[PDB]
Amino acid sequence: VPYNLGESSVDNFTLGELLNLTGDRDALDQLSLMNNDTHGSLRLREAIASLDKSVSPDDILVTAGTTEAILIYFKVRYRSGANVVVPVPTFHVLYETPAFLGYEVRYLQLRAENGFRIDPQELAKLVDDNTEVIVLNTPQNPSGVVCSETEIQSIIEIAEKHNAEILADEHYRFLPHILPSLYGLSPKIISLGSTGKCFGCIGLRIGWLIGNPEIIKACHFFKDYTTHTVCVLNDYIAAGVLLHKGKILPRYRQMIQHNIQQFETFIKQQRGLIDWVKPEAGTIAFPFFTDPNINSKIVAKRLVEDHGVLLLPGEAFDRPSHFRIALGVEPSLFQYALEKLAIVIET
Amino acid sequence: RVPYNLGESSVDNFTLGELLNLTGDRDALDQLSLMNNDTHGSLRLREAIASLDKSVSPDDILVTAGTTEAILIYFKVRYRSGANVVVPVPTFHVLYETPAFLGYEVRYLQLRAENGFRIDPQELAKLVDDNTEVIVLNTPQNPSGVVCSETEIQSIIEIAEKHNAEILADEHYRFLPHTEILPSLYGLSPKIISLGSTGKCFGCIGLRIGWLIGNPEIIKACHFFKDYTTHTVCVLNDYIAAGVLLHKGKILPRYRQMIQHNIQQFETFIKQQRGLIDWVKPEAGTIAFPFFTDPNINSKIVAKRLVEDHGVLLLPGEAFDRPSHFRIALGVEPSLFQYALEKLAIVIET
Ligand SMILES: [Mg+2]
Ligand SMILES: [Mg+2]
Ligand SMILES: [Mg+2]
Repeated sequence: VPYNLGESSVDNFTLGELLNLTGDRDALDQLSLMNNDTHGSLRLREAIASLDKSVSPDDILVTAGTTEAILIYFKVRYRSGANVVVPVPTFHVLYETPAFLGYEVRYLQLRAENGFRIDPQELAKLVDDNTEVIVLNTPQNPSGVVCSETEIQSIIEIAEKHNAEILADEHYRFLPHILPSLYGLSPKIISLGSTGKCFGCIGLRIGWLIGNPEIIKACHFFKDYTTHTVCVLNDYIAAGVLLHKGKILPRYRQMIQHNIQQFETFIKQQRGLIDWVKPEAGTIAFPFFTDPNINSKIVAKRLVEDHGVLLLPGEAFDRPSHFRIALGVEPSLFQYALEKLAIVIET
Repeated sequence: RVPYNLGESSVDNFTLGELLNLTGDRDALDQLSLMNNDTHGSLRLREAIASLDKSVSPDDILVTAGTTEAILIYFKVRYRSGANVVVPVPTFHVLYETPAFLGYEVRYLQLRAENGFRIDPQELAKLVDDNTEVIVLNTPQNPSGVVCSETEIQSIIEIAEKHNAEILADEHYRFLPHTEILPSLYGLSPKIISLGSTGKCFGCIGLRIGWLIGNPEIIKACHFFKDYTTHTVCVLNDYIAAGVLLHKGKILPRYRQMIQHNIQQFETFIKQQRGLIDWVKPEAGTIAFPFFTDPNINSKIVAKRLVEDHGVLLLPGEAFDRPSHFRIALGVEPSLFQYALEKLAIVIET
């Protein structure tokens, strides 16, 4: 569809556009197509580590996207009778991969009436001594909510009291409306990051895991049975992306804030029919119809067939009144999408 | 990290620039969008893969990040409680260790140098029962280089079709026969799932491009579960691997030439060793699995002393539970191969 607002990545570069910003074009031809460093290249791991003082280049395992990292981590920490706590709505892999691996998945239902925020007392009611992982996706996909320092501190306290690790999916830390990594805040925190969603190069398939030496050694071992290594080419391009983030992220931040303002104007024009928890960071928002009778699936279907505008209906997150909309698109397409959405609402 | 590594199963790898000079794909890379690739792999790559055999259509192919991912996805989708897999060993460790991780009962079919590392049909039927879901068929074999004959293939198909077990045909090394490439086994029976890759044969193992070839239902099931391993492969690797296949005639003859020169060099080396060294002569692929005919020397300590004193790495046969054997790469420069043989003779003498 020409007006696709249903993705969680920003508008992607071409390879040539990206290399004109990173300067990495001439170095690519000398790269060897032998197997990459199995932890990821030092250049990429040092570029990742430079984002946070708490992170050293040896704490990092580069994976083929965070999807692979999620799989390897949950496999390593699996044991019979273990459970994972997943706040939902979130990226589906974060609860489906543990389920595939045999985990008992305990869902923490986040809701727009509570600002999609984690209540520590409701999380402590889900964590026991068999809880091995608490998933913490911040900034959140689809809400865009950033966990406050006190919510994090309460989660750290629940996790350290039950010896549960915290899987902090920090995919969207690069686009505040960068956010510091949670990796240093507690020994139980394992951090996930990626260039994909924030830098206009989701197709590079570069993610990383940050953890203590034993979880890194265990994840590195099992990666031999998923993809072995990531390509030196994607590795090298992703590293230059991070080292030149100042040529990429501010432009996307500017696009997102224009689209946030455009959606707030759209909220005023809809006069209470549309609301949202205003996002704090990332590439997406999760607005909702304030009418419990309208189903976003039927609005979205008419919008994509009659106008070619794609919004992700909230049923994909079991929130039928909501829909996710991409903020990292050109503001003209964003505004065009809202104007067609207003037409579907009016009729 | 040792400069004279003969312990790998890939051929000498290109730099990206060396490969692009052969495929002509350099100028096209800049226009590629970094959005998500086609989740089956690009049509350009799947058409290039499919063009290798009449039995293969572009819709039968799922591109993965190496065959390691395809192996994980395939065994996951086909797993059920109480299922077993039959794996001829020695073979690539992932082919039996990944099923073990997924809960399969792994039944090993010991391949043997006294039998030419060939599959015995009567010994395979004694391992396949009604609970066998997969029979692994690595041809050409890693580490032996043995190609399964036409009669061995039909006998395996008959054991598989009588117990309704699938055949996972790892055809990684079909591009380097010692015909231009070996024919795919995919069309030979509806139970055969084919795995292929450009990595080991084309000098670009680092691209991480593999593929699975199967019926529409296994493709759909594998495509679904790929969303939980890597989602998609990069459009850049996809594009380069397609050009590798479309220009295989500009790439493979050099490696075939290197391998046959090294096969001749090792045959001269066997004669110089006067019965101390033997092998099942490889028929295809990038590797050989020679052995010492002396039951007293341990190949692991020979390899240990060879790398420390000469910087030459051979893979000791203990890695395949064949202590008298060692694996040696044939897809290296013949000058480096000869250097390795001349230093291996020095370690042997003392
Ligand atoms: Mg640092
Ligand atoms: Mg516990
Ligand atoms: Mg064909």
